[PDB]
Amino acid sequence: SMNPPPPETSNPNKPKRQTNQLQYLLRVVLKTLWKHQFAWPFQQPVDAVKLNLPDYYKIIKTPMDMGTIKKRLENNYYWNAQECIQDFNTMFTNCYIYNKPGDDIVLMAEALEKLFLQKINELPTEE
Ligand SMILES: Oc1ccc(Cn2cnc(F)c2)c2cccnc12
Repeated sequence: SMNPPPPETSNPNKPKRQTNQLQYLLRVVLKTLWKHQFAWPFQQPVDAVKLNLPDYYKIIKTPMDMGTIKKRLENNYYWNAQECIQDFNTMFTNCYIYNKPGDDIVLMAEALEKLFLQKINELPTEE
């Protein structure tokens, strides 16, 4: 039930990078998803104390949220787009893992994933 430390958004011994794809992930992809009607559950780490999910972090061992992702992008925390895309997939996957099909929260994630996949279907080309 106690909340774990949120995932890092900076790390001095991790190399940082800025790429055109990563810029697009923040400017277009993340900030578009953010505004979706179903984004609000995924805009911050899950507060298992607030939401009364004392088993959340007993089940999910790689939490991830769009708020974390947003900070990581603004901080150049990622090396490449694929690293950032993998965080999105972790966030959707966590939601399917902790829940079951048909749940309102899963329908939310399912929709966001389709928009996400639509937006990353075509990324800009590297410079
Ligand atoms: O990422 C999440 C954020 C919030 C909640 C609580 N909650 C909010 N709205 C519904 F419908 C549920 C989650 C519940 C299960 C899995 N993930 C969750």
